[PDB]
Amino acid sequence: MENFQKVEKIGEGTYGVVYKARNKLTGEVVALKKIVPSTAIREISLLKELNHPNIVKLLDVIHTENKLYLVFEFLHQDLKKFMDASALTGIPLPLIKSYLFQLLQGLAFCHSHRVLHRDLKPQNLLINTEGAIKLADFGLARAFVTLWYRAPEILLGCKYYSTAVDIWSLGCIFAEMVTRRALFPGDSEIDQLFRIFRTLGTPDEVVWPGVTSMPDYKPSFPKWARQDFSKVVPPLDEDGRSLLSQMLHYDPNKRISAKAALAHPFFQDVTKPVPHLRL
Ligand SMILES: CC(C)c1cc(-c2cc(N3C[C@H](O)[C@@H](O)C3)ccc2O)nc(N)n1
Repeated sequence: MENFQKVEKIGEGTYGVVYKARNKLTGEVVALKKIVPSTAIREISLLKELNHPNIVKLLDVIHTENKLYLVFEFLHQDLKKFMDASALTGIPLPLIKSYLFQLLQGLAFCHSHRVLHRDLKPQNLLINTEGAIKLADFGLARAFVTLWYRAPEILLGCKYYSTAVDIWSLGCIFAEMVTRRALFPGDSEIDQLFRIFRTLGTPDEVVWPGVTSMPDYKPSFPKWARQDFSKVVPPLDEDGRSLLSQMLHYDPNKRISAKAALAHPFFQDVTKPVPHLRL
């Protein structure tokens, strides 16, 4: 640890405080993460091999007296700040398409390695000036406040959810980049659920087999009618609405996978434009 010097507080975290720091020896700039069980130790220790260009690289792990530290590669900005910095004009679709494309590449990689992020949000999606976007905090959930990106199966008490939960979160985020407003802004677990129901229609056995046998499912749930999808993410084109719709399928097994998503017609004319940041 005494191989670092804190440049400045960058942001609080789910499990700890995050710091920008310079490796007193290599002078390199890194993102320090201050977080114990050996399982967690092994668990996060495995992540180090989980390398991909769209996954924020985990440089090292430093466990000292209960004090666990995670060294990560540093990027200058998250997607929440980027979205706010552009709220008035909104992100140019080409960039939205490229970002969603790269994120699907990163999810495809983790998922194949039987890994899930479990908690995707604008805050754990970092960007650089080059036009690339990466996934941060992958694998941390299994090792150990917003519900806006939480998949419905999770909210329904299912304790054995699949990689599909990440896809749902990404779909939610995709909608958010297009509308400049969060798709399902819940302020409680049930409120989160009712907002999903209000937009996608209260699920039943027809669109989601086994849905009613689920843990927190209640027959007393109000019955909201599904809303024509074109009122949800306008003016996203039909290819986009098509892809988004499959990412938001109720039935986790039906919900489109990252790999399949990477071949949707929506990405046919995808590119890699550079955004404009002000560091
Ligand atoms: C826009 C602002 C939020 C930000 C975040 C980061 C930044 C953020 C993270 N995090 C910490 C969380 O656990 C994970 O969800 C993302 C990691 C490295 C960073 O450089 N770097 C810069 N320059 N600016």
